[PDB]
Amino acid sequence: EIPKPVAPAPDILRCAYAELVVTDLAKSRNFYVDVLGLHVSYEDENQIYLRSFEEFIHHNLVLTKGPVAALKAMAFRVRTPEDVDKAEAYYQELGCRTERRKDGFVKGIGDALRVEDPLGFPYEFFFETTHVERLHMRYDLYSAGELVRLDHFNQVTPDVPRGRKYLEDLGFRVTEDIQDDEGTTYAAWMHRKGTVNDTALTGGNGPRLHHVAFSTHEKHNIIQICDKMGALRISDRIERGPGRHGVSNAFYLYILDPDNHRIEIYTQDYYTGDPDNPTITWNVHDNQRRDWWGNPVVPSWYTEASKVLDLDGNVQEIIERTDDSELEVTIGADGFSFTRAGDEDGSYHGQASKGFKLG
Amino acid sequence: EIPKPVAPAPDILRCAYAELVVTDLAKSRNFYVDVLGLHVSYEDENQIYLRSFEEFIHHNLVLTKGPVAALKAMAFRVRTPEDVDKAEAYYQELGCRTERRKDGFVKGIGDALRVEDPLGFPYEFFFETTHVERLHMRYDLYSAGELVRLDHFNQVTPDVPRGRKYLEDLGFRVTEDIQDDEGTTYAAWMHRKGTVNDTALTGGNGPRLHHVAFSTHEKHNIIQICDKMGALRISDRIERGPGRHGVSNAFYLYILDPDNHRIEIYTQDYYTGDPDNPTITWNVHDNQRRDWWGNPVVPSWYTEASKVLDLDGNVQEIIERTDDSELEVTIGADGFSFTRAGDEDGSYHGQASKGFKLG
Amino acid sequence: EIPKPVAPAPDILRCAYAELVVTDLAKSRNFYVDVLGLHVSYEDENQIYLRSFEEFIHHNLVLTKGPVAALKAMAFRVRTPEDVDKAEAYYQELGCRTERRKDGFVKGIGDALRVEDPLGFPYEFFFETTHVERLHMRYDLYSAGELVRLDHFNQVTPDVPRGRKYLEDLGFRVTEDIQDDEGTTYAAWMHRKGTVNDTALTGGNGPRLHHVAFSTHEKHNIIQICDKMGALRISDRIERGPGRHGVSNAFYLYILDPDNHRIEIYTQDYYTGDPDNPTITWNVHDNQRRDWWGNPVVPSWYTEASKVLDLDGNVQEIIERTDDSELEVTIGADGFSFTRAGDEDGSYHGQASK
Amino acid sequence: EIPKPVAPAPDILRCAYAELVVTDLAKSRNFYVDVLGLHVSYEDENQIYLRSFEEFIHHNLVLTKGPVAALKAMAFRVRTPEDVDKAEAYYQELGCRTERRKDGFVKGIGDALRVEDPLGFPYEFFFETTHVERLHMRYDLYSAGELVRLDHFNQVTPDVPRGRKYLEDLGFRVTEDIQDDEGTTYAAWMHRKGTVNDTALTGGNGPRLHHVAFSTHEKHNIIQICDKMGALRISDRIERGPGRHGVSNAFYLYILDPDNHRIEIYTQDYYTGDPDNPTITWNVHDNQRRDWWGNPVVPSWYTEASKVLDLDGNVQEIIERTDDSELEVTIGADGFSFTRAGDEDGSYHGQASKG
Ligand SMILES: O=S(=O)(O)c1ccc(O)c(O)c1
Ligand SMILES: [Ca+2]
Ligand SMILES: [Cl-]
Ligand SMILES: [Cl-]
Ligand SMILES: [Cl-]
Ligand SMILES: [Fe+2]
Ligand SMILES: [Fe+2]
Ligand SMILES: [Fe+2]
Ligand SMILES: [Fe+2]
Repeated sequence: EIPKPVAPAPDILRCAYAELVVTDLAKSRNFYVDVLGLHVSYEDENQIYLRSFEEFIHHNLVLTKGPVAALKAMAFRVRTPEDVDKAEAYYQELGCRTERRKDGFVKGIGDALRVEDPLGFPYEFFFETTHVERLHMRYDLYSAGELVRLDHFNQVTPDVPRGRKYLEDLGFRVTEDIQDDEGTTYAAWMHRKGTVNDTALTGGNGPRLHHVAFSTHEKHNIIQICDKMGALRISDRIERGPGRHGVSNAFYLYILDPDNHRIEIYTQDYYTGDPDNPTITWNVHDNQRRDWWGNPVVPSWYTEASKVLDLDGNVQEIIERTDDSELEVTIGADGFSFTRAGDEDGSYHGQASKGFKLG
Repeated sequence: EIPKPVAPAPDILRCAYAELVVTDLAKSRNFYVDVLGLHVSYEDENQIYLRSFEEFIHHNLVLTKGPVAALKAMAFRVRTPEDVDKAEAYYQELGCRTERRKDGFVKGIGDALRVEDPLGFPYEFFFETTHVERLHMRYDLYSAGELVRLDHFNQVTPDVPRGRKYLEDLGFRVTEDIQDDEGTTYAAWMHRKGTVNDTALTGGNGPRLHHVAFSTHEKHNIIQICDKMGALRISDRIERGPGRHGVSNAFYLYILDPDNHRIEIYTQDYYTGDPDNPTITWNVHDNQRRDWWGNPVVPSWYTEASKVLDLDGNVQEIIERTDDSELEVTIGADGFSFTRAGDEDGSYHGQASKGFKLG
Repeated sequence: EIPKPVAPAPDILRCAYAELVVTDLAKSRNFYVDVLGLHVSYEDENQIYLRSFEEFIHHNLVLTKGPVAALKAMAFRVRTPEDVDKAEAYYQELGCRTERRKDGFVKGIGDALRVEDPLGFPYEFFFETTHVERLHMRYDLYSAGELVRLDHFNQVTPDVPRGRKYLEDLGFRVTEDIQDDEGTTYAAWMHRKGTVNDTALTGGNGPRLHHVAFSTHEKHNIIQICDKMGALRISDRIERGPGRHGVSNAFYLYILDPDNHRIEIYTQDYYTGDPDNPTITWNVHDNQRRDWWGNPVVPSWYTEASKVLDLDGNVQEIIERTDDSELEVTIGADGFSFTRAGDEDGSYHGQASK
Repeated sequence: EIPKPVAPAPDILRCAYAELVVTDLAKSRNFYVDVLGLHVSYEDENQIYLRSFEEFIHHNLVLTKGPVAALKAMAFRVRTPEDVDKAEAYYQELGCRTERRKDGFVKGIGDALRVEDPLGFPYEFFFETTHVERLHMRYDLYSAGELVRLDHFNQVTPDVPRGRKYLEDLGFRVTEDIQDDEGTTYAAWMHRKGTVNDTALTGGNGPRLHHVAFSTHEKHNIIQICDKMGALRISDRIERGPGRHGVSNAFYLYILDPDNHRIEIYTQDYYTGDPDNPTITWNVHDNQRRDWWGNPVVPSWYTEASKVLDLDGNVQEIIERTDDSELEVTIGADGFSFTRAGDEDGSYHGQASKG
């Protein structure tokens, strides 16, 4: 159990950026800039700094060339410079390794703290960042698939309640989760900025990074990304979707970058900023919980995720989940799901929905 | 081979309506009216007559109570009253059974000819029909999922080239097809009204009716149908999609009515009215041909289809396809598909795309 | 200037609901329910309580039958029950008239404070509210024009800087404003919940309520409201739009209810939650500031607005703006606007655009 | 009245392309290619050949550098090569001037007939055309404002009934029109391809070209064109809209190219292909007939339109309309319009709607 510090939690505003290590900078650039249309704030032979259409901070995504593709940092912006000091004291009380750089780890960020958190994830906290031209009315640049914001991260961790408790102490509030009747938790979503999530926990072997999510304005923008990937003959990099989520109610798509980092495209979740925002718990066997239309969840969604680094740049050792597997209990040979609770019509046993089993 | 008659073909305008036999009229009404929003032109204890938002003829769909669910007629409107006489002479020359009713088979249709066509399908040709209020600007009635037109039919038949030649002689032009490199045709689409299709042939045991298709204005309307089916907890009646087609380039969805009659919702195909419109042939192993995003085609899409009736109302006997099966050659045991021609990366051997196999 | 209380400001979450007095309850019901598709949370012969598709608090709009159409209260939800006590102490220190009802003024709200604020507006602060079924996935009920959230209020007041400073003291942060080179402020927008606004000030004679805004998911939903109004042959109740705003970047529409209360439909403004969110100032003569496409702003949009009531239910007296008029300086006889600053081509003099 | 030929009318498929004379080819290129995103089929120092996203024929728009901006030809494609013969005989019987070129007037068109028609318009009829890559699934190229098809032309002509009869004999069917209670016709729309129009007649001084219209897939595509024009700070080239039409029920926008040639962007009209398609007639004083939302029609929309050329490349003389003016009777000093027929409330006297 991760203790609650006496030291006050930093006031976290929102997810702000991720630094992903990539193996081939030019191929990664082709994906994030030419395919997805993100906007370059800075680049050189070592790194590409990218932002979304409506962002004013320096970036939402740093692509860093390195030997092993991995998450290097998931960064949250805090409310004041003083909250970076609060972050440092807080994680020091937790007994985590921390590293503080007054002039930042990446360009366009100032005073920053990186930590190996209690779940093995490299978190960054910062306030100071270089402002850039906010492109929100640059309709001369707007693409048919425009990514307009960074919305959230999603983390794979073996023990969801243990991680949830720690994130609650840090000020994140649970919006939705997935459980079964025998009391196992499979996933939880939690926020600071008044949307369904800023980070989320997916049960699985970890620490691994499940995905980073960007939003679009409208559903047709997500459709266009799919259409464009078809035209580029890279439909094999469309992992899952598009669909409507149960959890979050957002329209969604999952795609894979050249190093298999998973990117979610997302729109039209709901407001969660009231403190008594009603929590929603889904049964793991409800076949509308992940895709509201009942479409099957592709097995790689449950099995594959990115390595994460420690503060030395080495890959974090993975710890196996011992709680039940969502894949197994829903779409594996022993699994089951339902459309209507208690109704055998529209229920699936030992296979996925829509007539498929696991390949 | 079906000979070309000496008698002139009737001048066919478009697909106009289908008559489906249903087993429980109230259950079927709930699907087509309460779920899908079609507009009631007339109903009684035996039939429901339904039209789309932009239609001015009496109906696009007749639901007729009967003991065995089946297609009873697919009806095409012809250009003049005299074209019904032409139809009669044409099909008589083909040696087909025909039935002529000066005052119609169904309400709101006048002088009509029904025929057991050379592929065993019940076709109707008519000109005369009762005009009704055209609801195309009745935005006070417009549904978030509104079906705006009848678009096409799709027929399952064992020998696609045989049927294709007959429909070409009747004046339908093939817009797209699916073939392999060994002389097999798996499917063809053909039109009169200047869209991708008015009827289509899908290879398989037949005669059976694969689907009837209605159009929407925009892609979000199709999304809404899915969303509504989730809210009604009938997502199990979403068979396949939503997607982007390769063939037709339309955005699409397939759903199943209470008797398992398949309905396609469709939007934003392209203009085909020029007489040298380029015919697009897809290779059967191209994994973007049916779903442009490479999502797998659900096996029921290839195996399941509705019975069709003869003019006496008895079910037509099924003739087995002996040509190769699209299912088997793409997703079955010895199947193959590709993302990029000649690339092993993104190819699938003996399974479907996206991590699935046949149940 | 309105002094800052020593008493701590209540922690305001967001705009939550408006109580509008209407003269014919059935006619108003037809507009808000049958035309606009809002969801009934309670109704009787005197009041209709309505909410948007994604709401979980009891209501976003209360229609109350009364003799004179007016705004009766514009209500903000606060973070905790103790914030209602804070609001009471705060407005008492401002010297404002206050009324506290521990069981609420309207159904589905608990302990609530109403105040005649320093600008003459009836504000309510509350925490307690009856939760209802959140309809956000009830796509069986979803309209082609569905209104999904309450987004903001917009207030007409004569001195925008005076009101702005007062709202900033209450914790609202300015996101955008309209000024000229002479130093006049014509309008400001300000927020708590991390969108472009929860309330906004339009320079003019006040206190009057300019509009209440609801959001949709997508731009086609706004189109559909216009299309429906054409089908119902009430297109004369479309006042302005649909358009793209300059300020806020939102897609918008303004329509008029049966008592001439103005309702905005709005979608797709941007995130403002960071405390150093860059503030945008437009020049009043920029013809893309209000409608990005340069469509003219109809004079009624500048001149017409709803009465507001005091705590006794009487109409608040109005104070005339003495600062320059946006209408006069842009589309009046001596006004002007530009498409490109410094270019006579695409400029309009003594005249609106187009 | 224009007589009906004994000679059979050509089978016309659809509107196919327009040739527009422009004064500065580079400025026009910037508008049609960089702003609007049309696809270049061919270009040189004198001409740009452009097509829409879903087209397979060579082009939908030819921009031809010349000294006077004008319509040079509005072209319709016919069903067979023999229909170009039929067209030639038909217009010859009408007593119209004709010119036929076996190798075309512009690149990518083969055997083609141009005529000075009975209303003074330069029509082309052709079958043969060079097929190009259909870009309908090139979503790697797709713009947020993508123009997907050529939809129609709209012609300004002084006597609408006279022109209507002639187009009906030529095989166009009237889908919608605007009349009043005193026997005046102000406008008519007419088709071959099964949409609301392929060409249309707008009452006014003519011959002039009112506009050329291109389709989008969705309404948001039209909104994006407006948004982009705002970002480019050329919102003054937005003339009217966006809106919903009464006539046609399409979502629409009107913009102005660098020589003031008017382009409509259009989507989601309805199917008209049945021969008994119900004709819809609006009253000229109905304020929802042109913009369904009641937004006012700016006077320039009524007064301004492009010159057209004869077969020698000279500007056609303009004949004045003597029938009542739609502008005057609706928004002029003595004009009138209504929201609800018979209701004084929401009516407008001697001014336009919405203030
Ligand atoms: O017309 S404005 O662009 O000034 C504008 C922007 C945001 C609003 O909410 C508003 O009502 C007005
Ligand atoms: Ca082969
Ligand atoms: Cl999910
Ligand atoms: Cl398909
Ligand atoms: Cl119009
Ligand atoms: Fe996610
Ligand atoms: Fe189909
Ligand atoms: Fe507003
Ligand atoms: Fe037009």
